[PDB]
Amino acid sequence: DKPIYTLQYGNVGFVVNPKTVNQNARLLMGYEYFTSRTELVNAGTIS
Amino acid sequence: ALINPQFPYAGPVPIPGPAPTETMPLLNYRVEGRIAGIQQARQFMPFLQGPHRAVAEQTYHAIGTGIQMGQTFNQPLINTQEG
Repeated sequence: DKPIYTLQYGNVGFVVNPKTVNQNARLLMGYEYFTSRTELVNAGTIS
Repeated sequence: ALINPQFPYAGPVPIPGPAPTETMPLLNYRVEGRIAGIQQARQFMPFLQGPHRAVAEQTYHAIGTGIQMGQTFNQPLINTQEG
């Protein structure tokens, strides 16, 4: 309903404060997002 | 100031004063000063004169292409009511 949209890089972050960290720990992130590409209005065909 | 008669304040510091020195002289300074090292026209900085973008706008390029092609299915004929 209110997508994370920073206008500046990193204005917003996802946070995880771990209690225990094993060897080779990592966070695998997955994102769904919208972003603008471009449109024009022309075509032709004659036969 | 108060003066009190008959003990009056001396009418001056008088002539019994001890001239202690003739060291009164400041010798004028005479000097020639030259600050002449070769100057090179340039200074290096990390950045001068830039007005950096705080946010950019979104920007884009554009394309279209294709042709006009179609597969269609139509409504059947119907009895005409009036007219």
